[PDB]
Amino acid sequence: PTFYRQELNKTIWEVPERYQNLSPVGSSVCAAFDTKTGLRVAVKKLSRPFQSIIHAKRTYRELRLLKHMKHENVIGLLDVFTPARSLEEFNDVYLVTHLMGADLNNIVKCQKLTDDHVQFLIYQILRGLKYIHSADIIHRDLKPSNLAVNEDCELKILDFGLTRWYRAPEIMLNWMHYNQTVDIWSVGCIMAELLTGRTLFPGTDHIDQLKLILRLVGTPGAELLKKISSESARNYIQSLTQMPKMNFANGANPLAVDLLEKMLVLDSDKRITAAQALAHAYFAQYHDPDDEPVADPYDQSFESRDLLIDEWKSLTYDEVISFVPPP
Ligand SMILES: O=C(NCCN1CCOCC1)c1ccc2c(c1)C(=O)c1ccc(Nc3ccc(F)c(NC(=O)c4ccccc4)c3)cc1CC2
Ligand SMILES: CCCCCCCCO[C@@H]1O[C@H](CO)[C@@H](O)[C@H](O)[C@H]1O
Ligand SMILES: CCCCCCCCO[C@@H]1O[C@H](CO)[C@@H](O)[C@H](O)[C@H]1O
Repeated sequence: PTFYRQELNKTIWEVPERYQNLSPVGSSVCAAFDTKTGLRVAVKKLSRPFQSIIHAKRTYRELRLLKHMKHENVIGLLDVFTPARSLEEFNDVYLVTHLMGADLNNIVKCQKLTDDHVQFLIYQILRGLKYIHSADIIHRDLKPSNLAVNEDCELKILDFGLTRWYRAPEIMLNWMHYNQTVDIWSVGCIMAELLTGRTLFPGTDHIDQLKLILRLVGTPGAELLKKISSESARNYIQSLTQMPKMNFANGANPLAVDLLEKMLVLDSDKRITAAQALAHAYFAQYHDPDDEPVADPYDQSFESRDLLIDEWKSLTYDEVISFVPPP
């Protein structure tokens, strides 16, 4: 197609004519109208995609991830393009996705949602996670600003498989062997916040974050302590004034409360999974076991490769070129 060129976010964006009305939304992404499909779309121009091995692999990962994900509650690739006509001139990558029009913070505006609205919202998050997790992909930094939401409150998860208020405690402690339920922790934090209008653990800093979590969920149990090898870390922990798991309750729906108690567990092996959460009574209104799909297997064999820049770049080119838009 025919491209045109335009100054946006401090650079020259060169895009096909189909895409019009480009205007910045954030850290880079523009909102636009795809005149060809009649959809509002987000167009993301990658910064310095092939600068280094690390940038190149990250560019490739993003494209691979977005190509793979085909689910209503997960952002997916509507188009990818480049101004370049060949490999050698290939230096820019643009990704095009649905434009939802707001993130979850924009929907909450520090206000309590009704229990029914929380249901619908959390349901969709979990439905997206089941899918993501079924491909052995973990978000790791799930939060309201990564959840894109339209007027109808249909929700899509952004930026999976790559501010500490939604983070699993083990990630903050650089545990290194993360299980999928790190995202579940995040889910409970978001859920509590939808229901109260207030951040569940608004830590002032790293150590304060861990403190607020400890105070609510209580000090680590015996089984959990068994799984920590450092004597000094156990020493610290068990020398603290010992601390009960406070009552989560304290007019919320008791089913919400129960679900939250099963998400917000220090021990990640004991947290409820996305699929178990979707079957929890809290979601009786929305749960449909025959429309909570899994993903096709995802070829992640690239993650373990150490390749040269030119190969990362060529692999990316090849994916731009093979790209087939959805229905
Ligand atoms: O339309 C918005 N307008 C803001 C200005 N106002 C105008 C009108 O009034 C209200 C809004 C708006 C405001 C906020 C948001 C979106 C849109 C949104 O749809 C939206 C859509 C996409 C997006 N990010 C995005 C875009 C393209 C991508 F390729 C990615 N990449 C990833 O998600 C990703 C996935 C896997 C690995 C790595 C990255 C992410 C980020 C947002 C941010 C939330
Ligand atoms: C504030 C201090 C509490 C930190 C306790 C974190 C417990 C995390 O849970 C742990 O997750 C690891 C996966 O990352 C698993 O390997 C361990 O089996 C599991 O116990
Ligand atoms: C207030 C925060 C103090 C909590 C101390 C947690 C330190 C956990 O340390 C973790 O233990 C795991 C199992 O032994 C190891 O696999 C990880 O390498 C290590 O990070």
